Amino acid sequence: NSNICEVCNKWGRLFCCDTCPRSFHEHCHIPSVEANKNPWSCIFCRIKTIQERCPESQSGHQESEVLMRQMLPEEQLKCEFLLLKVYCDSKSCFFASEPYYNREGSQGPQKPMWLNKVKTSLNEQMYTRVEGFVQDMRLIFHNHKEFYREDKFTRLGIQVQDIFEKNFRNIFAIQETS
Ligand SMILES: [Zn+2]
Ligand SMILES: [Zn+2]
Ligand SMILES: [Zn+2]
Repeated sequence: NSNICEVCNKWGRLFCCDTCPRSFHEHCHIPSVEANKNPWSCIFCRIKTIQERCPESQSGHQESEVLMRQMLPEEQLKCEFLLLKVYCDSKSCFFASEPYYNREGSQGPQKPMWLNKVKTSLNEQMYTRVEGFVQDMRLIFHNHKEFYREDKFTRLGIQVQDIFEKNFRNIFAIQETS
């Protein structure tokens, strides 16, 4: 196994996957690393299994169909994994915890959103369709862009949105287009 957390790239109290070399902090893994379970397989491994069980699941899909899917166990897991891929980028720090808004010439968003709130909502099974999860993720970056206006800090929202969207297209096998 690796000697650093796959998510945050720090050492510490690490749980090791039994089927690949990755390791995790308890609350860095999504879902949080399970109490017992020997062997234990990490979310990367569980996603790879889904793909292997149904190779056709990698054929192209339309986004509109993916969004309307109900949050059955496999879609729950895919959302968890997509959330985790965003936390994997260090720039996710800016979007993890509850924001506050007090900048001359700007007004805060009507509906604040942040990664830890999405993580709690997934954990509590609050989303009934993929669309709910995706809407809240895209809302994080849209709120940021609107609030920061012409400040160059707006770019952080563009950057982490790009990581979200690339991973969304990969995990849900969105049909490639020009
Ligand atoms: Zn970690
Ligand atoms: Zn693994
Ligand atoms: Zn199949």
